[PDB]
Amino acid sequence: ADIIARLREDGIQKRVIQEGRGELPDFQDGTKATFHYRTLHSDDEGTVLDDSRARGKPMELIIGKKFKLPVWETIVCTMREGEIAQFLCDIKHVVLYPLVAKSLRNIAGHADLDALQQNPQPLIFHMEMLKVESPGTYQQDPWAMTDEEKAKAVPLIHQEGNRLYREGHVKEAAAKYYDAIACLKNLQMKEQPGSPEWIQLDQQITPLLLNYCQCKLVVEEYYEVLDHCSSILNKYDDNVKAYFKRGKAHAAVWNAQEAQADFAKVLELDPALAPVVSRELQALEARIRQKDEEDKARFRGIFS
Amino acid sequence: EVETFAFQAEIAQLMSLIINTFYSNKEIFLRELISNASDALDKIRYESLTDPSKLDSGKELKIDIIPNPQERTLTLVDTGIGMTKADLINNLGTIAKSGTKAFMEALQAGADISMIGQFGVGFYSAYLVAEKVVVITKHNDDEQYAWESSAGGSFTVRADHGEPIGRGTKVILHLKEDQTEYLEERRVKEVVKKHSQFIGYPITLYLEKKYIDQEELNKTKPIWTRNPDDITQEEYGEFYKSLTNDWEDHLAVKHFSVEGQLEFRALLFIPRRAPFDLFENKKKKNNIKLYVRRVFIMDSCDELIPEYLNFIRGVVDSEDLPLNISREMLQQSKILKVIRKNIVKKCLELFSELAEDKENYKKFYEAFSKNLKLGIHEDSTNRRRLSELLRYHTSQSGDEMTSLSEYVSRMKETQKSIYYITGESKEQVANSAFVERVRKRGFEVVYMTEPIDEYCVQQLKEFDGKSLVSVTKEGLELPEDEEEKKKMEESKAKFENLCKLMKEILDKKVEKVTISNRLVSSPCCIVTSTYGWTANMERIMKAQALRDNSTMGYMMAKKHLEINPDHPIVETLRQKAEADKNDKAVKDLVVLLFETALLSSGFSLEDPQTHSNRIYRMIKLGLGIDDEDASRMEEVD
Amino acid sequence: EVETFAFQAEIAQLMSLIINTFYSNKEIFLRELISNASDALDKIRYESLTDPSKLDSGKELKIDIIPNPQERTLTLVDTGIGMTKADLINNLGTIAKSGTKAFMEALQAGADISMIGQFGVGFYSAYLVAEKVVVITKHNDDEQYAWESSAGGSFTVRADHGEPIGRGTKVILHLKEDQTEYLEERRVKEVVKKHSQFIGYPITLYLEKYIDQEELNKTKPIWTRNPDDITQEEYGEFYKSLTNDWEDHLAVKHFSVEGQLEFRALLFIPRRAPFDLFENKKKKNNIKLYVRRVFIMDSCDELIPEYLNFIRGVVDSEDLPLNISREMLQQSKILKVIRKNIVKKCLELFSELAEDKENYKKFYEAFSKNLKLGIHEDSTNRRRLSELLRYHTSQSGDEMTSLSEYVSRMKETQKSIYYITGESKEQVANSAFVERVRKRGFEVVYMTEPIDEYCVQQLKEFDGKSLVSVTKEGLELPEDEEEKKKMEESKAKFENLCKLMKEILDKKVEKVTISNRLVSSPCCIVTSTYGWTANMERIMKAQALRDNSTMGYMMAKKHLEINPDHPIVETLRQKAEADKNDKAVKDLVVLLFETALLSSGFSLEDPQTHSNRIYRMIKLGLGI
Amino acid sequence: LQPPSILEIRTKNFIFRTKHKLDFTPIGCDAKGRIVLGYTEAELCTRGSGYQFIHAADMLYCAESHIRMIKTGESGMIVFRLLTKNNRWTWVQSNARLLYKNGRPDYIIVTQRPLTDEEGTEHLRKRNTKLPFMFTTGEAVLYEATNPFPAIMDPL
Ligand SMILES: Nc1ncnc2c1ncn2[C@@H]1O[C@H](COP(=O)(O)OP(=O)(O)O)[C@@H](O)[C@H]1O
Ligand SMILES: Nc1ncnc2c1ncn2[C@@H]1O[C@H](COP(=O)(O)OP(=O)(O)O)[C@@H](O)[C@H]1O
Ligand SMILES: c1ccc2c(c1)cc1ccc3cccc4ccc2c1c34
Ligand code: MOO
Ligand code: MOO
Ligand SMILES: [Mg+2]
Ligand SMILES: [Mg+2]
Repeated sequence: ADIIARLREDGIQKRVIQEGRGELPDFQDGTKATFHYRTLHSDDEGTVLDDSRARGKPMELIIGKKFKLPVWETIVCTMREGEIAQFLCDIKHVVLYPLVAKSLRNIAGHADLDALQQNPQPLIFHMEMLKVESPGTYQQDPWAMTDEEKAKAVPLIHQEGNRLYREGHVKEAAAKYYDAIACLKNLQMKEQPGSPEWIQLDQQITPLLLNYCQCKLVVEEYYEVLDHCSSILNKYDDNVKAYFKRGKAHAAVWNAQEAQADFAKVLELDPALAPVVSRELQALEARIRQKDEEDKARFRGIFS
Repeated sequence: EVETFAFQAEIAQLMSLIINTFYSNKEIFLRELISNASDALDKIRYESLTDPSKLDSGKELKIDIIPNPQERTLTLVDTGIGMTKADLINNLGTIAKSGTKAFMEALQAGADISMIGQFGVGFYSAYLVAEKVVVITKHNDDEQYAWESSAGGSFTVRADHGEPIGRGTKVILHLKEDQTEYLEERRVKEVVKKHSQFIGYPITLYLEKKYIDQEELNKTKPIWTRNPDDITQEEYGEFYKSLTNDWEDHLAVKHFSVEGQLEFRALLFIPRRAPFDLFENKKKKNNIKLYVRRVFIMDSCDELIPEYLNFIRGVVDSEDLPLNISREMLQQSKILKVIRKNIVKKCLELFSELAEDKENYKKFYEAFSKNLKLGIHEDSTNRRRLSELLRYHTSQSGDEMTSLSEYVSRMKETQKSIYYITGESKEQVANSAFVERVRKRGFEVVYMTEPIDEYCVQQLKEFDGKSLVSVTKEGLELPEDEEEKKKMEESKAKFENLCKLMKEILDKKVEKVTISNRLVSSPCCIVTSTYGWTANMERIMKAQALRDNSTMGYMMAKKHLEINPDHPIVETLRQKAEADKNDKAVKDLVVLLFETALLSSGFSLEDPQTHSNRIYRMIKLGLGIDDEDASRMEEVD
Repeated sequence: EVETFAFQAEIAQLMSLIINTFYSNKEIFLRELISNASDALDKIRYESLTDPSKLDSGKELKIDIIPNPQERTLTLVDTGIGMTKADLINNLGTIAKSGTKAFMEALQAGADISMIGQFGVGFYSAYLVAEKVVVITKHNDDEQYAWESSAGGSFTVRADHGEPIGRGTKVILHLKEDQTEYLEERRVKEVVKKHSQFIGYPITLYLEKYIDQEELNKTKPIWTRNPDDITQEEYGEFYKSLTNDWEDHLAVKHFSVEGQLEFRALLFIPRRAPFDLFENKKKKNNIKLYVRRVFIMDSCDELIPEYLNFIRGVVDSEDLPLNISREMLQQSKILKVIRKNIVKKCLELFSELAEDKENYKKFYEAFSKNLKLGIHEDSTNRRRLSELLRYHTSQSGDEMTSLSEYVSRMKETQKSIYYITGESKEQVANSAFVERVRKRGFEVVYMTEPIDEYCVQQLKEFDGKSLVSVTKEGLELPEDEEEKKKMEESKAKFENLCKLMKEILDKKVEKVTISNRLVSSPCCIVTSTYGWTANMERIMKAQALRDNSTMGYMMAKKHLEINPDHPIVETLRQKAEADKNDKAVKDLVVLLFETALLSSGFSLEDPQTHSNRIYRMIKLGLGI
Repeated sequence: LQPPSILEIRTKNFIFRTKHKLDFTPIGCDAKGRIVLGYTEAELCTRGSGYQFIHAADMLYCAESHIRMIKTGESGMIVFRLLTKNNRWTWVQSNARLLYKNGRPDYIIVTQRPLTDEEGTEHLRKRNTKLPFMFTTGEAVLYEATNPFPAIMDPL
C-alpha cells in the first residue's frame, strides 16, 4: 500500500538518491535479494566501520525466514530492483549489532563495529540493490532448503559431483559431496534411530561417503580417509570398497600391518579381484624395502 | 476419689538385675572394692584432719590384697573409717543407698575432698565372682561386727570374735569354682594396673613365695594433679616412661586445664620416635585414656582425638562428668566433641611452639611429618594452621628444608604463585625437564618426593593468599616481557603445521600438541590437564590394592605434548615436514619422541615391549646385523 | 547371737538412677513403649486363641502414634489386653516388677509366644523426655482407670470418665521444653525405622496435614518363615526394602542354628559392588543383630570379618542375654560363635554359586577383590577361598579359569603352576619372561592386580603343587639331555662376555648369566629368590602410610639374563673377543641394560639419562 | 622390617549410579545421588521425559551423546548441567549404558560424578564446536537458527 508512510511512523527516516527500475517485489516468506551495504557512523565520529561495495563484496540476503535482526529486512523491503539509498536507524533496532558483524566479515574483537557496545547511537546504512528474485528461479542453497524438496534435490548434487570428478576436478567434487552428505545427515535427525526410515537414509549416504573418501585420497589427505572408512566399517564391516580404501590410506601413511590386514580382509571377503591387491601389496613392500635400505645407511657405525 | 501411692521395689529381681545386667566385664568387681576402700580412707583422713585423736587405732592408710588359693578366697583389707552396726545395716543392706553421697552432702562447702561413688550399688558387683561375701568392720565408736550374705534376699549381722583389726574394714570373697583365675598373681596385677593405677593409697599384694613376698602396685603418682609450673622435665619424663614403658624421655609435653560447665585436666606427650605400628588399622587406640576422679573410664577410640593425631600419648582427667550405671562410658556422649576440640587446639598450639626450637622440630618432623599431611588431607577446619607446619626441600635450599612462609618471603616481585613438582625422588624431580625454564629464570621450585605429598596438595589450593602451581600441568604462566610474547607468537605461527601433523600422527595418544613455555634443553615433554590426576598421582593411585578400577575414567587427566622450538631435533622435524609431510622418518621420529617423553614424564607404557623392539631395531640397524576391473573398483560407486 | 535382716531399697535414688544412668540415648523411650504395646497385643492375642469372646471390645490389634504440637504431648495408643486397678498398681508402681515375665512363667510349655521385656524398668524411660506421664487403661473385666505421676516419689490412680477406650492402654507423655524434636514427623519416622521396624503389629502415625494416617512398618520379618517356603520374588522385595536398592539380589542364604546358642540368619549378596565399599568413613551396619525382632546393635566387625563387608543380612535370636540398656549383649563373646557360623555359611553359599557359570561370573567381577583380601588376611579358610579364584591364562583366551582347571590340563612332566604378576594383561602377555614357557606349550597364569600380588604371598601351593613366578631367578623347566649339554656349551662359550658385562655394570647388578627362558628378546632382568619382585617393589613404593625408610634391606637383587641365540648377543661376544676395552661395546651394553630394566617392570633412578641417550642416537641418525 | 601389609589412605569418592527409562526418565537412584540431586523418589519418577532436566545450552550435546549410546550401546564421558529441585544447575560427569532384555534395550544405567563450577566451565570451554559434517558457512545461526530439534528427544 504505502510502505514509506509505515516506515516514517515506525521511527526510521530515509531519503532516496536514485530510484530503482522495474516493479515492487512481493518479498514474501523466503525471497533472495543480493545487494551491497556500506555502514558509516552517522554523527558520533563519521567514519566507516564496515563496508561491502568498497572492496566488491556483495551481501547475499534471503528475506525473512527468521533473521533475528528485523532492521535489515524492513530496510530491504522498501526498495525495488537496481535502487540505491542511504538512511539511519534508531538505537532500539541495532542495539544487538555486535551479534551480526562479529564474523560476517572475518569469516570469508573488531574495534569499529564494537563501538556500540559502549556508546549506542544512530548509524547510517548505504544500501545498493542489484537483483531481487523470488524462490524458484535462483538455485536455493542447501541450508535454507526444506526437507521435502531436499530429499529430491540430493541426487542432483550427487550426479553433479560425479560429473565434476570425471571431468578432472576434485576439490569442487569434494565440496559437492560434502554438501550432499550434510543434507543427508541433517535429514537423519528427523527420524528415530534404528527405524527402517533411518536405515534407508543411512544406505544412500554410504556411496556418497565412499566418493568423498576417494576424492580426499586423490588429494593426499589420508587421515580423514582413515576416519571415514573406519566409521563405515564399524557399522557394516562388509564393504569391500571401504576396506580397500582404508588399506590404501594405511599404506600411504606407512601403516604396514594395518594395510596388510585390510587387504587380507578384502581378499577373504571378495576374492574375485586378486591382482589389484597383490600389486598394491608388492608396491608397499618395495617402498618399505627401499626405506629400510635407506635407514640401514642412516644407522651405520652409530656407535663406532 | 483420687488415691495416692508411693513407688515400691521388688527386691529379689532388683538384686538379680544388679548382678546380671549392669556390668558386662566381671573383672570390674576389684575396681569397685578398691574404690570403696579409697573412699573410706578419704573419710578417715578428712575426719582426722580436724580431730587427730581419731588416728589412734593405726596411722597408716593403705590397702591390701590377699589371695588364699587353699580356701579359694580373696581378701581386700583397708584401714579406713569402718562402719557401725547401724551403718552396716543401712549402707550395705539398702540398695541405691550411698553413705559417701550423704557424707558429701553433710559436709561443708569448699572442701578439698573428691570421692568416688554416688549410686549405692557398686558393692554388689562382688557377687559377679563370689558365691558368698563376708565383711568384717570396726568403727572407732563401735564394736567389731561381721556382715554376711549370699545375695539370697537376706543378710546376717553378728559380733565377730576373731583377730582384732585396729580400724577399717575387711571384705572376704568366697570365689566360685569357675572364677578361680582371680587368685593368680598376673591376673590381679593386670586388673589393678588397668583400673586402679592412680589410687591415693598403696595397694599391696601378698603372695606366698617359704615367705610372704609383698608386691606393691601403686608406684607411680597421678602427676597431672600438680600445677604445671611446679613440675620439672625430669619428673615429666619419669611419668611418661612409666605410662608408655619407653626407655627414652619424651620430646614435648602440654599440660593444661579447662574450666566452666565442662572442666577437666589433660597431659599430652609427643614421643621421640614413631611406633612401628602407628598406622596399622587393627591397633586399638588406647593412646589417650579418660579418667574421672582418677579412675579409668574408657580409651580414646578415635573419639577424644582425631585419627591423624593418634601418636600423642596422654591422660584426660575430670571430676564432674555424668557416667552411666557401669563406670566405663559417659552419659550424653556428645560431650566428647568439646573435649576433642580443646585437645586439638592445644596440640596445634604445642606444635607451633615447638617450631621455634629448630633441632627439636627437625626431630619431630622426621618422626611425624606423615601425620601432619594426613591431617591436611582429612581436616579442613585446621587446614590453614597445619599448612604452616610443613617443611620441604627446594631448588634454592641445600640439605636443609624450608617452610612455605620462608618461600613466600623470598618470592620475586613479579612472582604471583608458588611452584612445586611432585615426583618419585629428589634426584628425579631436580633433573626433570619441567623445571628447566623455571630454574633458569631464577624462580624457586618446591620438591615433593613422597606419596603422601600428592594427597596433601589436593587440598592445599593456596597458602598465604598465593596459589600453588604445579610445573607438570598445562597452562603454566610465568612473568614475561613484550619481546617474549612476540617471540612466542612468532614460534607459534612458525610451528603450527608441525603441531598439526604430530597431532594427526598421535591422534588418540594425546589431546593437544602445542609449543612449550617451560623447556630449555629437552625437545619435548608431556603435561596433564588442569583437572584430573597428575602423572605421579596416577602412578600412585593405580598401585593401590583397594582401588576401584571401574572409576579411573572419571579421575584421569588428558595428556598434552609440548615441543621446544629451540631444539635442533624440532627444527629438523619442521624442515622435513615442510619438505614432505608423509616422510616415514618423520613419523618414526615423532612416535619415538612421544614414547621417550612419556617414559621421562612419569607415565608408563601400555606395552613397554614396543619401545624395547624399537630400540633393538635401531641397534641392529646400527650394527649391520639386518585387469579391467582395477579401475572399476575405485572410480565411482 | 545372730540377727537377720531383709534387703531394702531407697526408692527415690533408685528412680533417679533409672532415669539418669541406665540409657545414654533419649530416643530409646519410644522403643520401650512400642515394645510394651507389642507385648500387650501378644498377650491379648494369645488369650483369644482358646476363648474368642475376649476380642469383643475390638478385633483389630494395632498401634497408633499421635503427636500433639499444640498441647506438646505425645500419645501412644495400643489395643492390647489392658490392665486392671490391681495390675496397674503392682506392675506400673513397682520397680523391677515385670508382668510379662509372670505371664510367661504362668503359661505351659511349647507356647507360640515370645515377648520382649523381662526387667520391669523399661516403662520409666518415658521420663527421659516427659515431665509428666498419664496412662489410661481398660481391661476386659475391670473399669477404665487413669494412672498419673511425675516420677517424684508418688503416683495417683483415679477412675477415668473421659472418652472411653474399648480395650487396651493409652500412654500420654507431656514433653519437656527441650525435647520437642519428637513431635516432628521426620524424627518419629527415623526412630521407629531404626528401632521398631520389624514389630509384629501395624504402627500408624497420625498427623495434621484432615488427619493423615500412615503405616510405618510395611515389611514383614520373613526370616522367621521356612527357607523352603519362600520364593525369589519376595526374597528380592525384602532385600530391596532392607537395603533401599533399585536392583534385586544375586544370591541368598537362609539358615538356622539350634542348641544352647540359637539364632536365624538371612544373608544376601548384592549384584553390584557399592562405590563406597572400602571407604573408611562408614559405620559397619551391613549386618544387624535383632533379639525377638527388636534391633540391638550393628555388625561393627564383630559379627563378620572385614573382607565380607559386602554381605547384607539379618541375624535374629531369642535367648541372647542383654544388658540393662538393651543396646549390647552381656557376655557378648556369643558374637564370636555367630561369626564362625556366618563365615562357614557364606563360604558354603560362595561354593554353591560357583556351579552357575554366569552368576558366578557376575559375582567374581563384582567382589573378586574381597576374596583375595580374605586369602591374604584369613588362614583358617585360605584353602576354601583359593578354590574360588579365577584368572586369565595364556590358554584360556578371553574367559577366566580356575586353578583346578589349570591342574587338570597340567602336563605329565609339569610339577608347578607358572604365573606372572604385572601392571596389565597386555604387558604380561607380551612379556619376555613368558616367551620360552609359552613356546614349550606350558600354561601361565596372568595376575594383573596389586591385590593379586598380596594374595600370592600367602598362597604358596595349590592341590599339592607349588606356584612359581616366571620373573624370579632359578626358573626350573623340564628338559632333555640335549638341553643340558647345549646349556653347558653356551655357558662355556659366554663365560667371558658375562664377566665383561658384570665388570661394565659394577654394582648395578649382582650376576650376569645365560637365560633359559628367552626366545626373541636379547636380555631380561630377574629378581633373586629372596626379596621383593619388580611388581611388589612397585606396589610397596606407592604406600603413602608405609614407612619405606628401610626398604633398601627388603628389595631383591637383580640378575641380567642374556639370550645366547640372539644376533645382538653373538655380535657382542665377537666384539668383546676382538677388543675388551672398546667403547662401542660399553655403550651398547649400557643401552641394553637400560632397555631391559624398563621392560622388566623397574623404573630408572634418573629417566633423563635414558632420554639423553635416545636423543643422542637420534641426533647421530639425523646427522646433527 | 615390616612385612607387606595393606595400609591404605582410603580416599572417599562421590560417584553414584542411577536407573533411567529409554527416554532417560529417572526411575531409581543411589542415596548419594539423592543427596546430590535433592529429589524424592515419588517426585523423580513422575517429573518429565528426561530431557526436562538438562540445561538448554547442553541439549544438543546430550542429544548427540544419546544417539551415540543408542548406536554403540554406551555414550562415553560427557559433562553437562542438571536441574536440581532448587532450580539450580550443577555440573555432572556421566557415562550412560544401554541394557537389552532380549535383543532389545530395556533400561539405562548411568554412572555420574558431581563437578565444581570451575571444572565444569573448563570442560564446557573445551567442548567441540564444529560438527564433522555441518553445512559450512551458511549463516545457519543467523538466518534461521531454528531447527525442529532431533527426533531422539521426542516423547516415546
Ligand atoms: N570399706 C568400706 N568402708 C566403709 N564404708 C564402706 C566400705 N565399703 C562400702 N561402704 C559403704 O557401703 C555402701 C555400699 O554402697 P556402694 O555400692 O559402695 O555405693 P557408693 O557408690 O557410695 O560406693 C557405700 O555407700 C559405703 O558408704
Ligand atoms: N501398654 C501396656 N499394656 C499392658 N501392660 C503394660 C503396658 N505397658 C506396661 N505394662 C505392664 O507394666 C510392666 C512394666 O513394664 P516395663 O517396666 O516397660 O518392663 P517389662 O515390660 O519388662 O515389665 C509390664 O510387665 C507390663 O505388664
Ligand atoms: C538426570 C536426568 C537426565 C539425564 C541424566 C540424569 C543423566 C544423563 C547422562 C547421560 C546422558 C546422555 C544423553 C542424553 C541424556 C539425557 C538426559 C540425562 C542424561 C543423558
Ligand atoms: O560405687 Mo557406685 O554404686 O558404682 O557409685
Ligand atoms: O521392658 Mo524392660 O524393663 O526394658 O525388660
Ligand atoms: Mg562403691
Ligand atoms: Mg518394656
